[PDB]
Amino acid sequence: DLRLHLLLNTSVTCNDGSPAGYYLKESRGSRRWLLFLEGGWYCFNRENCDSRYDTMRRLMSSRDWPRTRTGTGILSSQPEENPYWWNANMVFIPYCSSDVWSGASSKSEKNEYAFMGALIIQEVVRELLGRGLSGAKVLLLAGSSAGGTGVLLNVDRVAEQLEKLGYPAIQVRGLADSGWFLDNKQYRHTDCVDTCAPTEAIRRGIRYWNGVVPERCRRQFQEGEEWNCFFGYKVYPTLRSPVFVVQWLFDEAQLTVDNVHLTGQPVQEGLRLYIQNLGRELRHTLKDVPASFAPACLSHEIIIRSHWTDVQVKGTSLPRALHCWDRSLHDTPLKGCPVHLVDSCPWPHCNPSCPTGT
Ligand SMILES: *[C@@H]1O[C@H](CO)[C@@H](O)[C@H](O)[C@H]1NC(C)=O
Ligand SMILES: O=C1CC[C@@H]2Cc3ccccc3N12
Repeated sequence: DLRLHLLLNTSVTCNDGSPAGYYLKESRGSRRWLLFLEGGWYCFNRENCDSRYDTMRRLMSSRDWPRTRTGTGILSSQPEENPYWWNANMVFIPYCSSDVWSGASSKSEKNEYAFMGALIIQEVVRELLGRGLSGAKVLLLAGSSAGGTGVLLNVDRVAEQLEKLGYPAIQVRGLADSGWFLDNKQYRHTDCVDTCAPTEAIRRGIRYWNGVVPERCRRQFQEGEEWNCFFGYKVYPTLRSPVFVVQWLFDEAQLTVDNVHLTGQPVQEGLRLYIQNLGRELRHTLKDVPASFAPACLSHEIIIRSHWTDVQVKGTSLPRALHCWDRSLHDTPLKGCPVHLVDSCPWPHCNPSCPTGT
């Protein structure tokens, strides 16, 4: 159980102006800190944000947040469920800014909603320093789905923040789960009334949120093209902090934005080739990502699932791969302790350890 703390700086808010916050479970005499970013899509204009406020309000507001949450998967404190970091200080940061953790805009006369995801992360880090983060040796910024993309957008800013605050000894690293998306062609193509492909949706989102992206990526793509930095394979090479990338080869959210709706009906040749080419393109974008875990499964998110230990690539689980990553970052590859684990087989569930969906 992680306990809720609403941000003392009440200028840093969820979409509706309620204070943002974080759930914390301390582990004294651990110098490891895990800050996890929740996911859950985004909204990018007044109408679809209003709709999200009606039926996904916990993703836009802290008014109804429970005072505790149970840590699961990598946020679990039992070794049985979390072989990797069970003894770490655990932080769960609710996603209530609907901006892929990129926003830096307050609710005001001109803005019905606040989009402060980038400032929320910075304020959580700042307020944690007085609760023991000042003594940290590693801060792993992790996240799933939109939170995984949020890791990529924010990990170097957390590193810069701690350096400017006087804590250059804290090693900041990133763990991006299910946030590595492709701006590929859709299987069936809509224009953009709502139908809005992620590239166009993000482009409008950045203007609506006052979204911010990592500085080196911003300098490459420049004014008007920042939406590019929301795509993992474009932003990752600009990053300096070590980042472990977890991505299903056949991610369900990727297939959704590709207008692929798998029906149980038989898969025709056109769709078969589309799905196989998606897996191949994902694999290709991970070729030069040394720390990665990419199983050939049709699924979405891994790291806060209670059975996240079950999936294996080439016989190595994700908790083991992350442990090997830890060893590789000690101050040359490790015998039998791999960190680059990308499936090569070409169809969902060709890996027998894939989640069953049960
Ligand atoms: C609260 O957060 C805002 C946004 O980051 C910042 O400008 C302001 O200085 C903060 N206030 C305090 C008292 O730290
Ligand atoms: O989070 C999510 C849900 C799936 C979409 C695709 C995408 C591209 C860039 C950033 C975020 C997201 N998506």
